Amino acid sequence: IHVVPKLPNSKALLQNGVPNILSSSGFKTVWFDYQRYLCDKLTLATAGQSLESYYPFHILLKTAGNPLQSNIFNLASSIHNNHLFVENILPSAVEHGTNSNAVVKTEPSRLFLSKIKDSFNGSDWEVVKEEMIYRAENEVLGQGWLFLVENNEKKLFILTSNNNGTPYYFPRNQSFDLNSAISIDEFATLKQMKELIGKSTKLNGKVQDWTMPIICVNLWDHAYLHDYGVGNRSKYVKNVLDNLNWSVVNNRIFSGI
RNA sequence: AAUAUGAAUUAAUGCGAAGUUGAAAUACAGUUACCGUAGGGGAACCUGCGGUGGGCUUAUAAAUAUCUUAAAUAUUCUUACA
Ligand SMILES: [K+]
Ligand SMILES: [K+]
Ligand SMILES: [K+]
Ligand SMILES: [Mg+2]
Ligand SMILES: [Mg+2]
Ligand SMILES: [Mg+2]
Ligand SMILES: [Mg+2]
Ligand SMILES: [Mg+2]
Ligand SMILES: [Mg+2]
Ligand SMILES: [Mg+2]
Repeated sequence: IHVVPKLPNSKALLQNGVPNILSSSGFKTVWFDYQRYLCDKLTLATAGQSLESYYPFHILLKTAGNPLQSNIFNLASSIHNNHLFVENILPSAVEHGTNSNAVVKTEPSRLFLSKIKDSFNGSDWEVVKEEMIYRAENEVLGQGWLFLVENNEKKLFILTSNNNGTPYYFPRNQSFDLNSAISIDEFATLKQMKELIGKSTKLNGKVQDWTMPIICVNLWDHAYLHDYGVGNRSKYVKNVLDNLNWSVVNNRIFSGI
């Protein structure tokens, strides 16, 4: 059985929500309700099978290449992504419930701001945030996820997913919406991706992708509607990126010590 | 008539030494042995008929074998997680 993880300072979260982003009702929808909804569906889908003993991140990797397990993949991807989003927007990862700590001033580290300049042609963090808000509004028509990811070449770049798209495995990033029209450049990217997946010799037709997320923003209606409303998702993404917990985001960047 | 004794006369058998004529039995003993019975032969034995195993249970291949996430996941784990 997959159970909803306990969050630090949960009593505060159920009373005052997440300050500057979500209210108490908004956080109950995104985490206490939706995370319960996802975990229960995952348990029903995976109970009695070998996947029941694996964590959601491992389930999505195991099932990423199986077309008829997409339902399990979607549930595992959503569960992992939601706790990636709830973790970097959380007031404090440490449990100051008995310490009553009200001073958590987290700021981008030097390694993060050095990789931002290197990967974005000298752009500042503030400018990159504006590009992230723009990318979300023009690339994610409906539900999806906004990620700041790091690849095998030490370069930070921006990835957007439609519905439950994993950042780890490029064949399942779901960054192109094929319901609408696509340019020849987008079709080239899809055609090149298909060729890479066909070069793999494995009988499971799986490739190696070492991309890892650094920041996760939930773009689903379960996270913003109640507090911002239809059409105000760009005001929601702005608040999230301005109130990130950088103790978690800094720890996601590999240092090598 | 019985019992006992001796008895002309006559039958069976044991042991002892010790050669002779064969080689019947014990191994598939060189023809499986033996049981009952009959006939035959210097001698053991041979032959016929049925029976027995205390002789053959001593018994030992015409072969062909299959698909799900090989791993950022199993393989590690030291009373921890829950
Ligand atoms: K004889
Ligand atoms: K006889
Ligand atoms: K006879
Ligand atoms: Mg003779
Ligand atoms: Mg003889
Ligand atoms: Mg004989
Ligand atoms: Mg004769
Ligand atoms: Mg006979
Ligand atoms: Mg004999
Ligand atoms: Mg015998």
